[PDB]
Amino acid sequence: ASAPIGSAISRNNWAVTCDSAQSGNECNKAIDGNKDTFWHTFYGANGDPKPPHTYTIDMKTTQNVNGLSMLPRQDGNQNGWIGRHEVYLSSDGTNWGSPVASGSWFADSTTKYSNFETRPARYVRLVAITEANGQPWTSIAEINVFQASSYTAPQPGLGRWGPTIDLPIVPAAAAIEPTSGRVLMWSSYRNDAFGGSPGGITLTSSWDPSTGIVSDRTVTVTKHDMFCPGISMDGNGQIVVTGGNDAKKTSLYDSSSDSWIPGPDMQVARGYQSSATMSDGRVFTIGGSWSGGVFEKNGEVYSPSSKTWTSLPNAKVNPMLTADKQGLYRSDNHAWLFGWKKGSVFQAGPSTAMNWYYTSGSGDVKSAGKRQSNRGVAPDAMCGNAVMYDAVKGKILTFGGSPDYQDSDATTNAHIITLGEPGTSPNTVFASNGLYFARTFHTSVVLPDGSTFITGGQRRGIPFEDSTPVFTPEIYVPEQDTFYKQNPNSIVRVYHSISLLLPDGRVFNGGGGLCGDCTTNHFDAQIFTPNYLYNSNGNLATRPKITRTSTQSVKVGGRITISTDSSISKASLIRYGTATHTVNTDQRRIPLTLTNNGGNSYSFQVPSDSGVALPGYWMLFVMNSAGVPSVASTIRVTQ
Ligand SMILES: [Ca+2]
Repeated sequence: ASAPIGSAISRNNWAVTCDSAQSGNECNKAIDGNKDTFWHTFYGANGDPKPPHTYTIDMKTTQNVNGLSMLPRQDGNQNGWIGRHEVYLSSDGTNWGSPVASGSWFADSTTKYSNFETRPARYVRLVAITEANGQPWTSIAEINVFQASSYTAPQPGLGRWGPTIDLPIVPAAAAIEPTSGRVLMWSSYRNDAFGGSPGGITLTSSWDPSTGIVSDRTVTVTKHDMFCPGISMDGNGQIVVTGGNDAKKTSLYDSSSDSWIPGPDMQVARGYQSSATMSDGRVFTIGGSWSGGVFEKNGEVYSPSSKTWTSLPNAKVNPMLTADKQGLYRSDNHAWLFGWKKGSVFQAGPSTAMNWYYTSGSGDVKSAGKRQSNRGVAPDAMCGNAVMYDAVKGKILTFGGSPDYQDSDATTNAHIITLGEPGTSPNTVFASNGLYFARTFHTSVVLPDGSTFITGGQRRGIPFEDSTPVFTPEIYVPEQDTFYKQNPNSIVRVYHSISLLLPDGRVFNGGGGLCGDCTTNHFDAQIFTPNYLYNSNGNLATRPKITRTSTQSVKVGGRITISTDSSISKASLIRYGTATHTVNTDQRRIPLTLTNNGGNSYSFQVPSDSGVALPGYWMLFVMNSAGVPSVASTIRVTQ
């Protein structure tokens, strides 16, 4: 199931209008409180006018609206289930603006929701763009509109949440498809559940930022239910998805062909492992006792060139195990892995002990000391996040999490780890005064300006429960060693939530739940627009444009020349992200050293070390003197 975030508005004095309504299925049948009566558009005698079909509500007075629900006809007939849709709000009934929510609802008879940030409105409109099975009709048994108990205007300077993207699945895993710019998402064998899976199938969904279209695809070719997996983008531009509900399987997602390709089985069955792309484009993984068995699962390595997984049994998992009360089932999960110099992989946590992993021969592991500071030794931080915001300087920001996977209080702990050469123990210090809000199951992304956006989570880890939620995101600004609260959202994002950086410099945050008949499934995402995209006006800022790039593909150590429509102060490369269960081993940022050629022509060299400039797809962002970033130019980095 799911739930509204607000309280149902009394509909006593509502006036409603529909684009058309069959006699006996009048527009007002969707507001009579009777689940056995429904509105239905013209059919048979009246013709079958195709969608879009429209439901418009006049609530007579201004309400602090934060959602709607739509109950499909309950008579066992599928005709008129709403697929693609948009929700609009208005204070006048003529000027509707842009949708507050849009997307696609799953094809079934369950209550559907649009949950979105509070906005005072008197009128509400639901546009049914398509029928879920491609038929001409729209039907609705009951429509409700929900209110918050109050409204406060967002604070100037602190970003903005919205719109909502409605989805047919809970996006418990996600990736940017870098060649298309779309957001790829998946759940499990069902849109809302993983329990009871027979394996072999994954429901996926994509959202296209350019069109706003949400589509879906069932993936069976790879014989893989990809819930609870490792995820890495390899050097050959393929998303490598490992294990989970089918513990030994590898699925490959190829962005260029928009297709899934079977990969080699892993040597060890794994679930909840982290995998990390390496300096040579291969993918390393270790741990993962959620599935495939509970035992010591040492490293192994995937080669995109030979299409093999090779065991690295001497890359020992033991030194990175947390002291989780549930034991090995949890203690080898979600390692904070980062590909680094010369085929090495740094493991920054969640265990107190940090480690260097080595991929030559049959593998190795070397202690890198304890994550700590003058505040003391950092405790185990399961589902804490780790973000490499300056790969050139080896800088990793770590934060949050709890000593045990669940039933454990999260902390505000945050550290800066500074990587040097593999085999050396990195310096670690505390980050500012730590997080504003203790959280676990939170998610995070590095932004073009090197700040880290941190969102959602809860104070006490209770998977599938939306309790002790944190609604206020934070941004860490490294130059200031300071965290800043941002404007809060209204949708709980805890266990099974994701965040990814979008090519437009905004953040896509969604998911949470995946517990079947629970009411805590969130079939949606929201956009966060950082303050750097706004003028002091409160209007969206004018963005610099990248008018030319010398190339779209570059070797590490190589140069790129660009032209812009205005003078550029700073530039960065951000590697495209993948996300599930708090883990994102693909994102990282390289600040670029610009040569000014004059006439708004600029050059830069990609770092020569592929342990820094990890091969794969990257976003190029340029920022004007006002600190406003361009939209991303896509750059493939090769060896
Ligand atoms: Ca009804």
